[PDB]
Amino acid sequence: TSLPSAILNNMVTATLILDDGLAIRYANPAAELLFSQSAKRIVEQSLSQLIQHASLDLALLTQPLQSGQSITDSDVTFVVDGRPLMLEVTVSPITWQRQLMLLVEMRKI
Amino acid sequence: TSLPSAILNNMVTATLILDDGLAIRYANPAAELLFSQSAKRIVEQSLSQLIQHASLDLALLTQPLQSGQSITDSDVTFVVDGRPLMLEVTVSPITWQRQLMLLVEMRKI
Repeated sequence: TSLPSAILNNMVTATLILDDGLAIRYANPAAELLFSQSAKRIVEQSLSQLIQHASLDLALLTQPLQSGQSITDSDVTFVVDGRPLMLEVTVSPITWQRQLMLLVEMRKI
Repeated sequence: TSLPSAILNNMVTATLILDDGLAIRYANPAAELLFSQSAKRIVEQSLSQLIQHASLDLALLTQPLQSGQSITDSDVTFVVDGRPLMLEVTVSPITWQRQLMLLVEMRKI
């Protein structure tokens, strides 16, 4: 009903919120589509349950929580249920309900 | 206060909502930063007040409202207050309060 929800629900950019144990706490429709799995299904999965192999800059997982900095990797491969998804990924810190989490934005490249 | 607002406010992706006359009706902090102008300042401007010259696929402006399709152009130049910003841009339809508008997502390339 809100405009921010409407934006999240219609944007092309895939968005996930991960907690610092890498559990998925939020996904938008673009993320559902990207991972070919319902939101009911992807939420509360560990990221490693969703992605079986990753080629990435490890700083994406660490630096946002520590430096406060967004980190972008323009050459990520996530292997998902058999197939490589080639992605640009940005990870940013997001404090949600006084808890520091990771905001993950992804686009196919 | 809401999680969707928090996501919009912390994401790296610049987001604008334009009405079908190309007036800016919403911008997130990433968009404010990209255009080097406050939200109080960019909202209700015409897009052509913000950008003085554009190199783009015109379909970005038309097809979302007509076909319902998202359109992506990976080689956009927007000339803003003198300097070219080189961007990948996606435009998608978004029905807000029964009104069809354009959701514009942008990232520096």
